[PDB]
Amino acid sequence: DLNLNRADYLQVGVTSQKTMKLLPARATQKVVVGDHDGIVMCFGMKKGEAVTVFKTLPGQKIARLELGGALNTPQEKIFIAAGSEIRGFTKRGKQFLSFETNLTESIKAMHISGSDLFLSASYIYNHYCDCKDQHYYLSGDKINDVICLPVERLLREVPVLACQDRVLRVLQGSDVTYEIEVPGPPTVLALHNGNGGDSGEDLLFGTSDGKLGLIQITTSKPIHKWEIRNEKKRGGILCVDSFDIVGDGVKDLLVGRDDGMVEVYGFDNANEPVLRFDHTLSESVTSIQGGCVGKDGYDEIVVSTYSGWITGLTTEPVHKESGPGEENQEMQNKISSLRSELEQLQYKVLQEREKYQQSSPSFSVNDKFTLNKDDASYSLILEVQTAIDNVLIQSDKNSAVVSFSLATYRCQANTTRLELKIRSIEGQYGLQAYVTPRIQPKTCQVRQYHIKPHQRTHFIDHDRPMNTLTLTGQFSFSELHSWVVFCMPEVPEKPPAGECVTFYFQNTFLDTQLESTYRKGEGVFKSDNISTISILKDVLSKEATKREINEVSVKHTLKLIHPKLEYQLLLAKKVQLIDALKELQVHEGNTNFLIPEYRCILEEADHLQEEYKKQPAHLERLYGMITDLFIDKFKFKGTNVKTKVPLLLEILDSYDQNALIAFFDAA
Amino acid sequence: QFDVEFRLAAACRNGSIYILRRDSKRPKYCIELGAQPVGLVGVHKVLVVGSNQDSLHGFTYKGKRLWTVQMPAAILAMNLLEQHS
Amino acid sequence: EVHVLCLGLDNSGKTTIINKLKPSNAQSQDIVPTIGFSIQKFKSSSLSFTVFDMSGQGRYRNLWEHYYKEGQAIIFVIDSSDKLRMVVAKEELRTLLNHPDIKHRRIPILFFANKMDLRDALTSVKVSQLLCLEDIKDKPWHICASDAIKGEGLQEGVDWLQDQI
Repeated sequence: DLNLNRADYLQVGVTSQKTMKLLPARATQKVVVGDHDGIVMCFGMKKGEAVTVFKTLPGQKIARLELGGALNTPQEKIFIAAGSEIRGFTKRGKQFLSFETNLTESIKAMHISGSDLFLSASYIYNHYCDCKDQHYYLSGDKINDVICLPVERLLREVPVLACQDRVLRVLQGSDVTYEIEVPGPPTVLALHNGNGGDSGEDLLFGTSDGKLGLIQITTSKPIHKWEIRNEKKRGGILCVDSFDIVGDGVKDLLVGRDDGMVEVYGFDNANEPVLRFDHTLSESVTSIQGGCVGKDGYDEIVVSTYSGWITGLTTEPVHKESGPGEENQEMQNKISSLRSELEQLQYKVLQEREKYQQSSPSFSVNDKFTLNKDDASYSLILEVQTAIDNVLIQSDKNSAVVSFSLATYRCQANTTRLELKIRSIEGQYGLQAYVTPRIQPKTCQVRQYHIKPHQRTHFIDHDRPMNTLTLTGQFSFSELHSWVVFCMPEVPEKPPAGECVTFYFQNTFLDTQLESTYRKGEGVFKSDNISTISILKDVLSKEATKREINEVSVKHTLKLIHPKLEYQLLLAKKVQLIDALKELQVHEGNTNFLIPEYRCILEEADHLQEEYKKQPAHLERLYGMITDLFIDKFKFKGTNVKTKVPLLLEILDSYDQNALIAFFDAA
Repeated sequence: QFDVEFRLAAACRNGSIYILRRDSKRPKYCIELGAQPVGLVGVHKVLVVGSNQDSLHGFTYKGKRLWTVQMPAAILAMNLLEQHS
Repeated sequence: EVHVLCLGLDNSGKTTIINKLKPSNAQSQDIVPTIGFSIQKFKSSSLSFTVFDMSGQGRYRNLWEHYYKEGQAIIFVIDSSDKLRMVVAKEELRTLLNHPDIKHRRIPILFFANKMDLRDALTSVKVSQLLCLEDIKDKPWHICASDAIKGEGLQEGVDWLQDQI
């Protein structure tokens, strides 16, 4: 039980991930933030108003900001990395360090351990020591964050490198010692205290699927301690921090999300976490810190919001004064200030609109085209700094209305983010989205996502019936890799070095692996499904024109499918009688008469009825998958059986599984 | 039966409360209930008992139910915190 | 001159306000028990006003019922950490003000809350506005501005209470 009041502070421009920090300063600390235009600023919030300090000049988009100190001195040097170089400010507007670190594209993460500087890139990772290159690594996948264990509480510097493919490569020097496996692509990670864990060293990670962990990286192996795998708390962890807000004596875990959710985890079990307070914010949190910034003497949480609203959650009540008829006076002060500002701004912008109309805007959309694993549906999430007016969805929690015509979605009132599901079949590769904000010229920005023709994992099971398939002849390995990127959801674009790469995929609708190995001129695409290899054959032949069977595999796939169809049919059969039995329920109180069989349905009627709403889509998808399986497994032998479909449809209306397999093997 | 001169109080199955004092002293047995009094409770001057039919039980050592009903449902175990005689 | 009385809830120990409500010359670092009968001059939100002090044990909350009738000005306080011992402080105004002596004079009559830096609280007014007791209207005041021990908010209902004298 805990309550935090939402007190708002200065608003800055749109911010990236982990772009807010608190200067350690017993009184109120200072907040420092970085806008996407380069204007790094800092304030102190003396009394209600932000007393700005060294609001610098605009430049490149501030991709990361971190405060550190050379020796055990109180860390105060704030380093940013805007376009390709790391700039550094003291606790005032004096720039002292400007390391050019000439690179190709940009920086996406950086860590300052005194003089040691561990920076990331798209794929590259560098470790400098005072503008001197000392370590250089090139992962095969994009890096999300880099950290180094405390070089003081331990002796060796072991930088950890979080890759996009669900691994943490805990490398030393310029080569990986070992790799820890984690569920979901890691996005944030920070040692879980002001030191890095009492019992030596501990690394706390948070992934983009929504998952926390405490990988304890020893010299040669990790020691998993706990995990906060969630069910309802979906949303990419963009920030996490450690601070004792509850006041019990042990530091708590302040964790942010991508759907606004801010959570505090207490360790009252003395070893394991437990949720204590959660709060939604209507935007995407990008940075979280503890301490106090307003009215020293009360611990609070500072939360950087995507659009820039640097909000705080305080432990101090807001109703300080309560006399007579009343409705506080700070509300009246803020009201009057906003009144005056909006009057004068209306004057100016009306005159400028007149001048512009008589003489007659780029923005950012933090989109996230992820793939839900518990379902088979991508969950697209658009975000804009301002509010949206309408979103087109052209193809080849939400409060919006449908845009159906090609879906047009209008967003009611003043909403920034929009989450919409998209369910695509195992085939049908080929999706645009026009976003329009509520600004005056009312422009529109288009995004082009791809629905690929399988969530990638790290291991398969070779004891399954593998329906191998071999491509040979006249390839540049980069080109074959480009084909596989065209064909597979989660693969890095840059061709991995070594001219020989192997990936271990997995179908999410039902567990069937798709091991894919390939060299400079040869490729083996093993599988557990006939549909997967048929689709691969067709799409790869199409790409080329642009530029074996285990006789038991069908049995295995049908045995996989059977439980799902059985469950759907039982769903239908029970929901057919739910309401008829409910009509009998309302009389004679059900004391002695109802059969136990239907009595098992009278309780779970609610869940049955709410699953029946989604049933027909699953049934249609299963019928389509079965008919594609049948057609393809007859197509490999060289036949064309596009005509026997209606008999299969009738059989599935009956669904005699043994008669089904008989019709499969016979005709 | 906390009397300061040690007059013990006992409760009957029938719900009739007896006033059997030290060495089985003879005192009038109060029947001060309508339902079963299975709710006796010490009060720091007297012996609190609870009425069976959703009625608060108040009483002193001479039969007289000091308190009026104060409980909506059937209580099960009273107590009392700290103040004097 | 203008006195001030405060009582408080039982089983708390919430009586430590009058020391930090006193001046800076003689501030006390020990916890100040609400013994009552205090005699001092303290510069308040209107002028250098006077005070009075009492103890609230249920067994003991009757010496405050022995000094309840009098007082130049008045005083409001409560225990806003009490989730069970604040049912009993509801009747305390009807003990205090309902009495005839308090009702007769239009001086200062307000009840305020406390224990804000403690990890539970309620409405600012608390005594006359949170626990359904908004009906203190004919009493010629209102009370506000409460913290726990850090020393805030004694000038909060002051226009209704302190500067109203």
